[PDB]
Amino acid sequence: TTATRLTGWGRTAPSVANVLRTPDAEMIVKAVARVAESGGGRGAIARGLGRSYGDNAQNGGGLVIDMTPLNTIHSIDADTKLVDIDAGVNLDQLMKAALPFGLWVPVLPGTRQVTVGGAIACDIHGKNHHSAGSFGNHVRSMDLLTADGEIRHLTPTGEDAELFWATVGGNGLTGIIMRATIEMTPTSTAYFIADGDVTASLDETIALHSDGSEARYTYSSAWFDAISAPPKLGRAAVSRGRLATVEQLPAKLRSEPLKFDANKYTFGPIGELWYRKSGTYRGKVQNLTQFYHPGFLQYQFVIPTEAVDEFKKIIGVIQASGHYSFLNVFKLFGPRNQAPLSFPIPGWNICVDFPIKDGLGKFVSELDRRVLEFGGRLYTAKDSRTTAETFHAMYPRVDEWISVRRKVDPLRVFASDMARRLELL
Ligand SMILES: Cc1cc2nc3c(=O)[nH]c(=O)nc-3n(C[C@H](O)[C@H](O)[C@H](O)COP(=O)(O)OP(=O)(O)OC[C@H]3O[C@@H](n4cnc5c(N)ncnc54)[C@H](O)[C@@H]3O)c2cc1C
Ligand SMILES: O=[NH+]c1cc(C(F)(F)F)cc2c(=O)nc(N3CCN(S(=O)(=O)C4CCCCC4)CC3)sc12
Repeated sequence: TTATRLTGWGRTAPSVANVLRTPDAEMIVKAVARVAESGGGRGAIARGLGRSYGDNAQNGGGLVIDMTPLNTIHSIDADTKLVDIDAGVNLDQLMKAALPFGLWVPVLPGTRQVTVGGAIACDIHGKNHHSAGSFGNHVRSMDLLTADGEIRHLTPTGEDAELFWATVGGNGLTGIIMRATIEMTPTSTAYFIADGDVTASLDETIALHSDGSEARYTYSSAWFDAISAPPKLGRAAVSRGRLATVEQLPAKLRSEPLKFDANKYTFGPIGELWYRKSGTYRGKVQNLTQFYHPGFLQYQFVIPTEAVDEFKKIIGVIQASGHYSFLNVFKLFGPRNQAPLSFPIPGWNICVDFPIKDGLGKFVSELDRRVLEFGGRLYTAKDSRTTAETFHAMYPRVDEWISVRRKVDPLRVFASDMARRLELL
């Protein structure tokens, strides 16, 4: 145990906590039993690799259990497609161990430096959400250490389904996920076949994503112009694809198919042509880094699908705001799952990255308001400054969730800055 100052990736909202770090699960079981006996008393919260920007993995004046020591891969099985892994396993470790079995991590986020625990607790998503859903959809079982000190073996359709789906996306506030079983996606290669497309306006970007062409791709995302004024506003470089088969690989690659490996023109018409040519293509074979991985306030929201005029209004609001975001990711989500606090819903999702400067705070509070008004929501993994009232209206099943949480932790053994800020205890 060590008094430490914790922050999310965005290095904001620091608090000091007693960070327990042990590879012995039993010591984690005791640590919880010591907290549950001494009242709530600021409680405890699990931490993974600290990739949430927010305050969901910190607990000012309480216990923070570092789960990364507990990183044993117990088994992988290519016939069942199941991996059995401790919660502190990360998706890069997992991805590399699973490939020799013909198995693919079913949901990968923009970084592979996240733990399995954090992937479940934030119910993370990726470029294949419209074809695969989020991470919780592929969990077949997890062992949850609850406030009573018992370890419950939960399944998605068992008798404890309710607690299972409260843990999916429950930012650790139902207990510590010790271990889980995931169903992987079968693959014969570590490569993608990608199609690329460049649009010139927001209206075209929208139109490309509503042709029906998204149904031909399992992975899809886009880089998104949020600075340029209309008509350029919302032009995008779209990148869509599928996991390749061995047959579609070049000869050089079919022997190890599963192995993991002019500036004055830029803003002128010649730059426009180059960007469009380089960004337009078909059938390009790419490994994971090339396909998936090509001071600040990180902000992410989704607008339900039908509300397209509303989504266009929000992009216009951002462009006229005087806050310039260069690194913006756009994607059309597909169906949601049954976790009450799961962030993804079918509709228009986008991430923006704002330089911290005067007026930004108040401008993002207004963004919150328009996002809420238009039926959307923010992502806890990206947030540390929204209000409980805003969050509770964005998430109309919160009360349903809070009820489950109070049954399993009546003494508030599990707690985080986020839970206090967002009124989730
Ligand atoms: C560069 C970057 C790109 C990202 N891209 C994406 C993306 O494409 N899609 C997406 O959905 N997210 C994305 N994220 C967010 C990230 O995937 C999530 O925040 C994820 O939860 C981080 O995992 P972690 O192990 O770092 O968890 P932490 O940040 O350490 O913790 C996050 C939450 O998980 C809980 N938790 C962790 N381990 C356990 C456990 N064993 N038991 C119970 N609760 C636990 C914590 O209590 C906390 O509530 C990105 C983040 C960054 C920095
Ligand atoms: O956040 N919302 C997202 C939503 C999706 C979705 F919807 F498709 F699923 C996908 C992604 C993704 O795939 N990757 C992301 N990253 C964030 C930061 N960086 S960086 O910009 O590359 C780098 C920063 C510092 C130096 C300069 C460049 C690394 C990657 S975010 C993201």
